[PDB]
Amino acid sequence: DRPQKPFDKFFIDYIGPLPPSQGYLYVLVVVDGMTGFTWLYPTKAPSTSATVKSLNVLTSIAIPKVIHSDQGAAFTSSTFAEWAKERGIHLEFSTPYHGKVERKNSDIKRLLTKLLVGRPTKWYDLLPVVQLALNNTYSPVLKYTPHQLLFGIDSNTPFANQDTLDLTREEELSLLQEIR
Amino acid sequence: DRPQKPFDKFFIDYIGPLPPSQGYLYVLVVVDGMTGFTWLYPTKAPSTSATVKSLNVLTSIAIPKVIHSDQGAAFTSSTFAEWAKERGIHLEFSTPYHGKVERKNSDIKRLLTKLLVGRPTKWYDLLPVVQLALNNTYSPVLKYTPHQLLFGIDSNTPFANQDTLDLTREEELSLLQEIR
Amino acid sequence: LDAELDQLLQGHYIKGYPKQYTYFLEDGKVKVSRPEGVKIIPPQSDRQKIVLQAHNLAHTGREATLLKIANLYWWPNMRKDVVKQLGRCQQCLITNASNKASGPILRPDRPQKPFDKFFIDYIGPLPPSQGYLYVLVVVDGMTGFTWLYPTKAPSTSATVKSLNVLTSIAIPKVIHSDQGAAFTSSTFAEWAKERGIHLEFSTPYHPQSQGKVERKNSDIKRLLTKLLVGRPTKWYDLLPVVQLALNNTYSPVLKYTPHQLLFGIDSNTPFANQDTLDLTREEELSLLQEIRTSLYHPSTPPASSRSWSPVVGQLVQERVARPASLRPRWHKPSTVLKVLNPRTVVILDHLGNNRTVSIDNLKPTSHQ
Amino acid sequence: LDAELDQLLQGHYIKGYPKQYTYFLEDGKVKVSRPEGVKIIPPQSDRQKIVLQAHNLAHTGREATLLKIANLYWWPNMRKDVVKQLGRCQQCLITNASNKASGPILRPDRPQKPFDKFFIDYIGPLPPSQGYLYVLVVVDGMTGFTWLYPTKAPSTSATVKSLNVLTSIAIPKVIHSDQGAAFTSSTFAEWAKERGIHLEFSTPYHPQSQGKVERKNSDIKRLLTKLLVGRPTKWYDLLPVVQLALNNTYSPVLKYTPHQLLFGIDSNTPFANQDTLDLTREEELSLLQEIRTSLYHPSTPPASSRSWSPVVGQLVQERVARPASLRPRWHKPSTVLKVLNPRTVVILDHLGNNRTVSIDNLKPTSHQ
DNA sequence: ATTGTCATGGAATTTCGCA
DNA sequence: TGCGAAATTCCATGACA
DNA sequence: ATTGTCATGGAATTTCGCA
DNA sequence: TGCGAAATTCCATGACA
Ligand SMILES: CCN1C[C@H](C)n2c(c(O)c3c(=O)n(Cc4ccc(F)c(Cl)c4)nc(C(=O)NC)c32)C1=O
Ligand SMILES: CCN1C[C@H](C)n2c(c(O)c3c(=O)n(Cc4ccc(F)c(Cl)c4)nc(C(=O)NC)c32)C1=O
Ligand SMILES: [Mg+2]
Ligand SMILES: [Mg+2]
Ligand SMILES: [Mg+2]
Ligand SMILES: [Mg+2]
Ligand SMILES: [Mg+2]
Ligand SMILES: [Mg+2]
Ligand SMILES: [N+]
Ligand SMILES: [N+]
Ligand SMILES: [Zn+2]
Ligand SMILES: [Zn+2]
Repeated sequence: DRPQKPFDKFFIDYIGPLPPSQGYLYVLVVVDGMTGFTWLYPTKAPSTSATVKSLNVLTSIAIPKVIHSDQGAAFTSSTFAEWAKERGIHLEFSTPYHGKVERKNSDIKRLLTKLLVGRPTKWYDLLPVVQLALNNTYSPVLKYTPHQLLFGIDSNTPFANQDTLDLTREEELSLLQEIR
Repeated sequence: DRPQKPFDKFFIDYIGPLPPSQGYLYVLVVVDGMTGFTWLYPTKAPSTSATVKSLNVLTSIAIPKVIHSDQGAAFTSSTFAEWAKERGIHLEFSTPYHGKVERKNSDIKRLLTKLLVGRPTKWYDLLPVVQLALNNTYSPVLKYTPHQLLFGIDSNTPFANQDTLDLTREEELSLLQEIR
Repeated sequence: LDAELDQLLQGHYIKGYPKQYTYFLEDGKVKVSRPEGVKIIPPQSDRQKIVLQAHNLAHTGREATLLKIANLYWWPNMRKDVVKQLGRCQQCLITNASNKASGPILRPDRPQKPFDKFFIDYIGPLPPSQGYLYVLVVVDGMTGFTWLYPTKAPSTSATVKSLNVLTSIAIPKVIHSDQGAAFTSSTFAEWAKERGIHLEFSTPYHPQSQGKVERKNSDIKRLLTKLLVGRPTKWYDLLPVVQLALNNTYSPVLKYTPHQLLFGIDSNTPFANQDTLDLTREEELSLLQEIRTSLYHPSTPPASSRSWSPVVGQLVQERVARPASLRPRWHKPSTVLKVLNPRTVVILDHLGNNRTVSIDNLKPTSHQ
Repeated sequence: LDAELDQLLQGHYIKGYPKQYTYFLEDGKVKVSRPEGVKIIPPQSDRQKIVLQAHNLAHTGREATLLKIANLYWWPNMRKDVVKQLGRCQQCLITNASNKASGPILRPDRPQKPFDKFFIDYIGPLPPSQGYLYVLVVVDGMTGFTWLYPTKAPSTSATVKSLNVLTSIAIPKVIHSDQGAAFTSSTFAEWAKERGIHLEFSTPYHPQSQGKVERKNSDIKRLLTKLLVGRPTKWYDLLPVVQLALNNTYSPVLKYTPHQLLFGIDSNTPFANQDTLDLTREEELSLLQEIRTSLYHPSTPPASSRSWSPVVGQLVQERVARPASLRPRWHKPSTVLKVLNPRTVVILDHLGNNRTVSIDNLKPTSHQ
């Protein structure tokens, strides 16, 4: 067996609906398995079409050997399958209804949730800093950040301020207000 | 004493009024003394102004040391004198009321007169061929044509057909008709 | 094909496949253990499609194509198959740049006499002056003596008006021009024939061929520029001044002014030369003929190390003259019919017309 | 003056006037019998006006001026007086061409790491596609890896939108550009500062300084051209294709694709390289660091035989950037303050501002 | 069927003036 | 028959849409 | 205050395959 | 230990408004 590598497997998934930001409602999350690198793309819908536009941008930078998703409608569509086949990408689905990637995905949700309070509407502008944070975050399991693993160098934006990521009593109270 | 040279003396004079050709009535005749070369310029008037426009063209090609004319109004004007002085040309007038040049001038009149019958109105167009004829005409006194003397070479248009230059009985009769 | 790779697997020798490596079967594909690693030997009838796929990724040339292919495959003489494709890629052949220089320029003999050859050309559009926009520039080949005429348009009609005035002085044997509309019109051709003047044209889009007049245009603009510094650009009134100034300026290499070469004596202009004041005109004209034959003549320079030379029957490509955005800079290949001289050729274009053309507007089609 | 020429006439010796010739008076003018003929010796206080009159005929340089003067006059050291005037003719100094080449180009060190330096530049306008007219091109200096963004305008606003997307991946230390309006706006400068990116600008009108990106623009247009042959020029949809194609193309001199230099491993693209399939990522990243430090570096070429080099305090002239018709191609003289390196200088212009400038846009003012 | 050219000013080389 | 300096010649550089 | 670059295909040079 | 031919390297040429 060969050691795991960048571009071996991209894990994709949707987050939303979110409070509309610049007419966008979802975030397509793309995470490289081996490095834990994250790419985020805002969409208007979890449709095959929006997935296809967004991945088209990413795969003009790097192409994964395999994409892995749950059985979301967008990903199980025959259009998406033709798309992947064109590009020589094998598609992989987890079975319906059931740690590196999973911890990453959890951080993304938790980090968004933290920043879309007091400003549930300005997230579109924040996506680039969200990614830089995610990608320059120390990995407990491996010595390195994802940036380090993907490029083989130190980054120019190190996030030394590993934050709380937890909601304070103010944020807690007025996140309960936003849905009341 | 130095041998005579091109540009030593230009002999200038007017011919006209002529039958209007393209709104022109006169011909300014310029003849180099030494070579017998001829330059012709059509004017609307024997005025200092038309003389000045025309010579301005010629003296942008060569400048004579001396211009010689009769005491025509155009040539004795103080404007024309200022013009000549600017250019460092000495002006020379024959006295009022009285052979190389003279024979040349005579040919010009005789040659025009010959060609402005049957077509007293198309002379403007003819000026260039008139000059080529004059300038590539054998000189009895010297071995050479004026072209030869001015440029030191044979010309590409030799006028082997030295013509009659005299009026036939037809031309004679219908030159008498034109002024009747 | 699959025939040849059967022989190879059992241990036979085939020409081109070095016997000293281990050739095996794996996943239904023939492989070989090469110093760089294991590579697949595709069947011969597969090889074209592989080279094409590699080339088409970015339309790469020989080595960039080879390096992709060599990532997965080995066979005998890969670059031969690489080159064979590159020479058949229409897009590559008409888009890529040349990388071979033309041969060294010719230096034609100076015309022997004033009026043997005139070179003529337009300058402009310049800024409007007295409602004129262009200059007609006429340069006698032997002397350098130059006539200047302002025009509103680089038109035959204006050219004819102008030359009618100049030819009053003398008729030239030949007039040489570039292929601008004014000079190639039949109205012009008639005018020339009327007077037994022969028209000679440059190869298209090659102003060097008219080098004498083109080089005079530079001096004309240079003097006009100096004279106009800090004033509005009203040049019309200055044309005659420039004409006279230049015709009476010395060429340091020749030690003569165009005027001197034309007339053999200065006219009444500043700093006129007095050296022949005591000779007769006849003696002066005699010394002039001597000066005219003994002028400096430059010799053709050394060839660059990677110049090419046209051979009859060779595939060559004309440079596109006014390439639009994102369009190839070279026409389709064509064939050298005649080699008029080492810098000029006649080509049959594919259409197929005969085109007389400058080697500088050709490149030799790569990969035969 | 008239004092000195009195001494000379009676037969004394004066410095510079060779004693061995016969100096006489005639028409109230001092003359001398020179091998070429009799020439007038103007008084010293006459000599300037004479040189000026000669020069002004056609604004001629040294020898063409001298040859006119020598037609009538002789004095001692004429060319010294000739040169003295030429160096004071404002029109000549700002119109004439240079005839000295710049020193040989520098080859700066490759940036050491991806994201150390970005070079960026606009291409266009191209023909409209999907209502876009330009490309923003970003090229990482170490890898050659390139990002392409279509824009409707070469504007800051579009540049900021584009870099906001790219900087999602990584923030670069420095971004290098030319002085186009989009990159020199303060809106841009703020954007850069916000993120601790340092802006670096080329000397004006010197695209060589950005050679990496400029050279990528060529490949971008070349591939777009090949792909569009015989179709309408709808390029917008092809931009991502071109991006991926180029980033995965081998440089034959380097033997690596920009992608390889950036990632150390090919992604799932045709003919991907398999050589590190058995190394761990850690081993792969280690070998990548080795490759990155040992890439070919070109060395500065030999100097041309007539190059010049800027010295502090020297008079030099900036090239005019967009000279109008019949206007000089050079600005007024100015002074070299600092020599940043043999190809870049700071000049004090006469106004007098400090201008950082490329030696290629300078000529050294002639005749001191 | 046609084809580079030549002003320019430092540097290199030759000539001059004098002995 | 040789020196220093002035004159002349050499020639790369660049621009003619 | 900043700085040329590099794909390309014949030609030149080195290496390979075999003895 | 040297041959012929294939591979690889060299590098001038040209184009990036
Ligand atoms: C339309 C017919 N026509 C064709 C082309 C347009 N053309 C015409 C011209 O007069 C010139 C011209 O003067 N120069 C300037 C130039 C450049 C380099 C040199 F070496 C030299 Cl001796 C001169 N260039 C071109 C040209 O070919 N540009 C691409 C040109 C012409 O009239
Ligand atoms: C307005 C700010 N601005 C200034 C100038 C206009 N500029 C800008 C560019 O991007 C380029 C450009 O790409 N090229 C092409 C070129 C030519 C020769 C070379 F060696 C390389 Cl490396 C590139 N030329 C110019 C230019 O200076 N033309 C005279 C240019 C720019 O944006
Ligand atoms: Mg999901
Ligand atoms: Mg009279
Ligand atoms: Mg033309
Ligand atoms: Mg032209
Ligand atoms: Mg630019
Ligand atoms: Mg550019
Ligand atoms: N010739
Ligand atoms: N450097
Ligand atoms: Zn191709
Ligand atoms: Zn001047």
